[PDB]
Amino acid sequence: SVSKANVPKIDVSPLFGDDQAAKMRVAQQIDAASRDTGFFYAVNHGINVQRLSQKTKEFHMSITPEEKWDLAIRAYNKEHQDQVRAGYYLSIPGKKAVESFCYLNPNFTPDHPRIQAKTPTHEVNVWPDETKHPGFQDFAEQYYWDVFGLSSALLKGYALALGKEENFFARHFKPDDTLASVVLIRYPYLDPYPEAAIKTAADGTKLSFEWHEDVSLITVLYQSNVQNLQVETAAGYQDIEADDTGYLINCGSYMAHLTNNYYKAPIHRVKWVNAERQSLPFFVNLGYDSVIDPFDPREPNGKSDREPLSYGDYLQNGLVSLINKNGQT
Ligand SMILES: CC(C)[C@@H](NC(=O)[C@H](CS)NC(=O)CCC[C@H](N)C(=O)O)C(=O)O
Repeated sequence: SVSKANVPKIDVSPLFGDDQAAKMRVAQQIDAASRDTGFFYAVNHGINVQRLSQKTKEFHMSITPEEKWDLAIRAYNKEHQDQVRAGYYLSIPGKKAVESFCYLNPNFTPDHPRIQAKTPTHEVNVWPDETKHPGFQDFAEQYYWDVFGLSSALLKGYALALGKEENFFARHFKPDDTLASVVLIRYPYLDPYPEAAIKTAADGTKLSFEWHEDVSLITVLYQSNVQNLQVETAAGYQDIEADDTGYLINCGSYMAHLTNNYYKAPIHRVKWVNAERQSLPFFVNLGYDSVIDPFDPREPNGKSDREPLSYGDYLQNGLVSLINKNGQT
């Protein structure tokens, strides 16, 4: 009764190479998907997603309550006032099923200028004990750079799709200052499943996370093979099929801002499914002071009335707004 959403599988491998016409043909596919449901699967992306899933499971299934408190963000542990973004987001048995671990740019160290300056949205990552989680930090930091590289390539596609030179976005997506984050989300199997963790949509659908747009330029998402996402279209909410070999890509509201809503941030939600599974987004955020001039590709002269908005302000306010709207995760 629910229709399947059109979510094309785009071979993005040319975006890593030097064949300009082949890159334009990928860009066209990104344009079409961005103008249609707003989602596509990136395939032939080069990332070892089997290792990502296996190592994430080993971490989620071995971390203990003590370790979660010791890594917890300030929402769960008032001792950790500097941890707004990075750390552990705890479950609450009987009430809240989801739990997750967020980390930021590994280059944010105590001596990084933005850490020294105490600039908002920048934090030094927290990590579990190496002996208790051997290889996890190294795996996770390398994963950040692998998905960074895929995201760079995707941003070349989006730039070309919009009629720009290929580094239009990517030049502002940089290892030294990116505010991008990885979140390793566990959605557990639970029986009895906590009713407080289920929301009911206007159409009666049981949900684990309510409708929203993304706080990102783009979002680059791995999920294990359990169908759960739905996208709002003119025809109603439609099911996004799972594909645990690809990355699900969509635009966030900063892309909508920069393109005068030509590439919309698609509204989507997470159905409740009682199955153990993984949701592993990478949020492609620019640097704190990144302030690209909005444009309008619909207009012959390409100009837009929208005012420039620095990425850091956008991100800080967007993440608070999403918590207020859809709850602390
Ligand atoms: C829809 C999925 C991406 C996933 N949802 C999510 O990850 C939701 C909506 S995009 N994301 C957030 O809450 C924003 C996390 C931001 C992160 N702490 C950071 O500091 O950068 C889910 O499976 O629930």
